[PDB]
Amino acid sequence: DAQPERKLLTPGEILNVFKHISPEDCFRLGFNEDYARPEWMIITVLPVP
Amino acid sequence: TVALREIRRYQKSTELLIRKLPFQRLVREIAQDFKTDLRFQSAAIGALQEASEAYLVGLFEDTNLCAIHAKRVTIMPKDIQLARRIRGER
Amino acid sequence: LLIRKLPFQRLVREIAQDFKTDLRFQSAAIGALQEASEAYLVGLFEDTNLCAIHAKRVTIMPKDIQLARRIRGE
Amino acid sequence: RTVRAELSFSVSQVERSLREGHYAQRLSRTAPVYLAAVIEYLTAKVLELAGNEAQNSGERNITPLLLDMVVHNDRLLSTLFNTTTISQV
Amino acid sequence: NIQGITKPAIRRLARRGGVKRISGLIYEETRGVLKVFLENVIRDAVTYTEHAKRKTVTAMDVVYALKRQGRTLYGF
Amino acid sequence: IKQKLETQFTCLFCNHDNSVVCTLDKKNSIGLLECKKCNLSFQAPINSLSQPIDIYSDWIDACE
Amino acid sequence: SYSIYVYKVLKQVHPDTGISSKAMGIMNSFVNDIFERIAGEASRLAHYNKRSTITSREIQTAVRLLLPGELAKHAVSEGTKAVTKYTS
DNA sequence: CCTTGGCGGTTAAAACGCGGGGGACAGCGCGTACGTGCGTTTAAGCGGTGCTAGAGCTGTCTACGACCAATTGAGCGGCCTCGGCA
DNA sequence: TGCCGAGGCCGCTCAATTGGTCGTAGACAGCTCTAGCACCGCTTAAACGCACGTACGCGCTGTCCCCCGCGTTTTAACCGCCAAGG
Ligand SMILES: [Zn+2]
Repeated sequence: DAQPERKLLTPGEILNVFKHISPEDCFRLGFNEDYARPEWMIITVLPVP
Repeated sequence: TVALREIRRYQKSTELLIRKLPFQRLVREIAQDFKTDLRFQSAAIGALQEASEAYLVGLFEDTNLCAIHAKRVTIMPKDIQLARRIRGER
Repeated sequence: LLIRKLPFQRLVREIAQDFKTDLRFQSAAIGALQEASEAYLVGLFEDTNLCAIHAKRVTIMPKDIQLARRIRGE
Repeated sequence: RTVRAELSFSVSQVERSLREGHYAQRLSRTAPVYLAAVIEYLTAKVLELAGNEAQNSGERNITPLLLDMVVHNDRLLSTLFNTTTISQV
Repeated sequence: NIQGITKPAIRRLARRGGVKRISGLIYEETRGVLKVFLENVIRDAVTYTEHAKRKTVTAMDVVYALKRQGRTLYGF
Repeated sequence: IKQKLETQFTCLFCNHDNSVVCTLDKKNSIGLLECKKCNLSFQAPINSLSQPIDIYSDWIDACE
Repeated sequence: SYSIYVYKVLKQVHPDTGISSKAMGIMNSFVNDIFERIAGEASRLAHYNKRSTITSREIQTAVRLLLPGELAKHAVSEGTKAVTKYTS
């Protein structure tokens, strides 16, 4: 047994990790390179209706 | 004969002869008796096991020589009680 | 000291000549060598004795000395 | 100075280690060249035998089993490794 | 416990050492020699860890503890 | 089976909060408080009804 | 640290034979050990004579002290025939 | 409909009793070469001046290499171009 | 036929060079210490033979505890099931 250090996984931290996912692994995860790219689930600019 | 066979084999190889898990438990137990919940790098325990097995093997060489000196083929307590004394361990 | 000191000095100067030439020795240097040598030999004889007794031999033999020296890593 | 002395170890990096080890207050002009030359000799004597034993046995690379078999054999340098233990892990 | 150093692991080690036939009163002795060796090396490894203000005994603390017994260990 | 639980209690010595771990061994009726920081350890008896607040209460009275 | 030069000497002594990745760490711990032993011993030498500069002479003596016999002879001949080739 | 509290099911091997069968521990017999206390005589060992000087101890003097401070050149990693094997 | 493997160019970070202090390292002198090497008188310590004894070693015996194989079986350690809650 060892002392674990759980730190918060901020959106910005996760955002950079997602852009480095390869196209071949993007497909295998059921996402889609043209229409549903996985880093687009994080919001950086909000559309104003 | 099978004894000789094993000696030809083990002396040929270099894998650790004590089970990993058990050794990890012994080390952590003993260490726990000096300082509570001490965390260990895996390499630390590995270092301890390499050192311990090299030590025991050498000890068994000397022990063997002590047994053979007394015209015996079987290692006993009087062998180690002698090897370790001459080593300055006791 | 149990060895004639002078003999330890002779032997010493002889051995030393084989390493470096025209050497001189302080008397205390030779004395140091003799204390060390005799202490070493005495301890060795203790261990040898233990080997002999181990082999139903309380009386040291060359075999005993050789075992002792092998286990010492000498 | 390493190619100029026709050596293979850097007199520089080792000298930097000496500065960082703080083994003295001031080094000499030619002390690290001697220490790198001497060290270089020990590496080119151990690896010369590891490369002799890899081709004597028939091995291609050099494994730690080759180092453990050589340095405890070869009474030339087995005295340097009386009290060493190659981990093999 | 020390009982994890089993009978056939001490026998295997003896086989590596060159022992032919081994008497029964040697495993306990080995268990008692191995425990002394670990109590001498782990004390120094824990001393280097408490000196380094750590809580994890790394492998270089074990290499330093074996170096303080004339048992230098290469590969860590 | 033992229960290893983290708590939101403050260690009475090092004062780090949310760093006290409680190990309750009901098979032998022995509860164990541990810090994760200074790692001070405290043992106390537990029943079958006890919870991390029961031994942490016994630790407050064992100091005072 | 010293692993980049072990392979560079190995290319001279055996340009055909390669080396593993654990054996490089073993040769690197061997080099950092015989370095911190020769420099340590040399440091002891510079203190016993109350000097302040480690010259090549304290390295030649620490090589004579540490290495036994023919390894010290060869060790002192390679350092001497490297310092002389250096000064020229 | 989904994920933890404690519980069977999941292996490499040893917890080896215990059936078999023999290497070899310690006491006992004989049995021989070597082996030290005491004995002789000795050649070196312990303690004293006499003589003679090498270099350590301690003092102040003169001195050359490192510390930390501004310059600035080569090795290495990230772009970026060139090129023959598939 | 053409793009990823390798060498070249542009930045990064640490190494190399130069100039002023600066106390410590090297020189050097005065001078007393214990090591210098040569001879006496006496003595504790050493070279060589003895011999009946205790220890050192070889051979045969008992019975006896580790020797080798098999089988599940159990801790320790990796993979799936009971039926309560939110
Ligand atoms: Zn605390």
